[PDB]
Amino acid sequence: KSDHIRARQEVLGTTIIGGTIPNPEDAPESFRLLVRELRSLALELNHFLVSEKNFQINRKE
Amino acid sequence: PHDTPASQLELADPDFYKIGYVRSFRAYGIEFREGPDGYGVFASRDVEPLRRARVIMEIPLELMLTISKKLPWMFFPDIIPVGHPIFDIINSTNPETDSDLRLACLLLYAFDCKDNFWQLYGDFLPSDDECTSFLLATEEDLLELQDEKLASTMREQQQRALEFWEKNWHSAVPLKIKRLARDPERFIWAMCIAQSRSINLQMRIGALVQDANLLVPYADMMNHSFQPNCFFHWRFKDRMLEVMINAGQRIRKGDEMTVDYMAGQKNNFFMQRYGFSSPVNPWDVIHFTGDAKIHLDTFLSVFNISGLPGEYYHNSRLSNDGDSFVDGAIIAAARTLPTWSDGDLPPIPSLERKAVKELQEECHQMLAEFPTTSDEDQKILDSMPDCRRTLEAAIKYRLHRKLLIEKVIQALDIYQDRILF
Amino acid sequence: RRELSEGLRPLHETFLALVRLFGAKGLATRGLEILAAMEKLKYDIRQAWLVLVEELVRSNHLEDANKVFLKGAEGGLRATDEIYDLLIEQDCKVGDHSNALTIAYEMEAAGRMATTFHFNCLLSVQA
Amino acid sequence: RIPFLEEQVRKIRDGGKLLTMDIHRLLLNEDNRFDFVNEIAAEAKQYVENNRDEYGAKKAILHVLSNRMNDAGVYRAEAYMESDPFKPGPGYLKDEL
Amino acid sequence: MIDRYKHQQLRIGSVSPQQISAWATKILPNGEIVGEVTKPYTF
Repeated sequence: KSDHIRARQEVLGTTIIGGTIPNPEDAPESFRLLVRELRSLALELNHFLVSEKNFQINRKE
Repeated sequence: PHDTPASQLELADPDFYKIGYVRSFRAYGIEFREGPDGYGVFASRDVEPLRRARVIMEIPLELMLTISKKLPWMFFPDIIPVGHPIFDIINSTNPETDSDLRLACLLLYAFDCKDNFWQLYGDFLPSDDECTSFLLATEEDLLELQDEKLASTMREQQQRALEFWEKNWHSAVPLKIKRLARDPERFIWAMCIAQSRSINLQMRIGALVQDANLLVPYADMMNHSFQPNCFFHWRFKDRMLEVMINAGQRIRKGDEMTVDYMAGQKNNFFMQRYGFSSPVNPWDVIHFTGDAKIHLDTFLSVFNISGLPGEYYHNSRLSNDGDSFVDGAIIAAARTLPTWSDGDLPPIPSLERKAVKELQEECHQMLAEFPTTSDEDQKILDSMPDCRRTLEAAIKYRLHRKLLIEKVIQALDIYQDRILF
Repeated sequence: RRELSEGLRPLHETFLALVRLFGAKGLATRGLEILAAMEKLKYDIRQAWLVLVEELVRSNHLEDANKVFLKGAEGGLRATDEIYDLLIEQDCKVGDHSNALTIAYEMEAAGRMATTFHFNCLLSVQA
Repeated sequence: RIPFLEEQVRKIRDGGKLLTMDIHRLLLNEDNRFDFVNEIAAEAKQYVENNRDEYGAKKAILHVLSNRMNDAGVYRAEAYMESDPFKPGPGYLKDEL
Repeated sequence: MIDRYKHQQLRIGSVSPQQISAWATKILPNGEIVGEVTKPYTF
């Protein structure tokens, strides 16, 4: 409903067609902005997910 | 009219249900009928195969009588007052073996307490004449069984009950205690009702999960089967017991609703607790000390028994041609007969023939040792229709044991013919 | 092939030995194929499925064994306690956490619940 | 039988109070409410994925719930949907003050 | 029961001079680097 650009544009379509709406995985813009602002004061924030099954670490953008 | 199992029987008084209905007992899709055997529960509607379970009866906690299995003794409907003399009698019982005695005492108190469902319901329970429990059996009946070991156990049990009455119902007892069991036959009726009608389940009342022994009204009218239509479930929130139809089973009108009392047990136990015996007890044992062994896998194949050893069932789709010979007893047979199964090497046909005869020999010996033949027994049973109920039971135990030995002979022979196509 | 052509529906034991042999030899797909036929001719396949999986482990082809079990599980076929245990232990000794947790989760859904044995094995790969 | 309860019974069925009673029965079989909400949501999704065009005035969540009740023996209409027997004509709207 | 396990983490840290560069650098088809802005002009 607020601030996820890709996701927002899809829901209007699912509804007109009659489909189901998936749960979003990417971050909202609000979060992306914070990272950019911090990277402006020379600090870095990263989000990683560690897979339970194989132990791999993946960096979400 | 349509032929249904229920048709033969007659409907019970309206009052069986009413007494319960005023309290919150509800029954759905069910009736209740009476017959010579006693009350039984039948169906009144058709249910198609179903996705999840359906409730047939809901019985509230207050109607029931219950005691916990472990040592701090907690009675959930809580009829007994603090300081009453009955607790001392209940407390002085071995925690592990006697729960029957504790339950008996509670039932007797209930009959003396006002406004307790049991005062009203007990009128519907079996009398001394109509109960099959062997605690109430004479020397003669015990003799007719023809088994030394069952007979002995029963006498030890009869004595245990008398001893309790003498020890606790002595002369100096306060009258509140005395009134409950003035004569010794009353204690015995109570132990008989407890053993025959008790159910063990795990119950959660509030946040306490405990395991208990309980006497529950209206659910005792179900009968045993080893291929059961229904089961028992505790619904915690409304504090009720639910009797429920198993998922996936078609039930047609006029059918009998059944539950399974104990699982995995032989006919000797059913007689000690319930005075009932079954021609087909899938788990019964006939003992052969004879050396010979037939091969296992083939046995299963000829008679289409499929499954793991623990669970054997007849696949009926494989048996396109309508067969009937295979029943509980052939399954029982599989487990009992000594068998050899090695690797994958196929059995030698002549080699096994030796085994079949040697095994049958043992069966003939067994049948002979008994005083009378199977046909003779039916005659005694048919001769007197009205007789002490315990006596008909004893004769029927005999007929049943013999009949299973006979079935095995018939079956081992059929193996022979089919080994060689 | 001949018997099949004759038209007789084969006896159960025969199919079984085939599975045992095929299993030794890692012929997983082929073994799986036999099972499908057993089903078409109205037979209970639970007993056989266990045999294929068991042997494959003794014959050192674990990867396929895991794959056979999982396919079976989806169908709804239940499993013996001993089999579940073998697969969880063996996988952890080689090092495969992924397969092991999937199997543990399935034991649970079917009904058996974990004990300290199962956890200890899992922890070995985790530490 | 109390003599004059007819209107109240018509209204309870018509109002949608039936649904409320049903939700309660069904939650008397469950320890965690949160899980039951998740189970019902999943069933509804399967139903809409399989036949998309049935739904829109018939709601999937309602269908899952009616189906549960009918399986257990209480007759409920499909998706708790009831027609207005007395509507004057097409394009006419009831004023439910 | 075996818990369903999810592990997620967030890490904060000061950054090296080489990184700040990589955040803003591209090499074109000419092979020429772009990214540093020198002039103060806006539009």
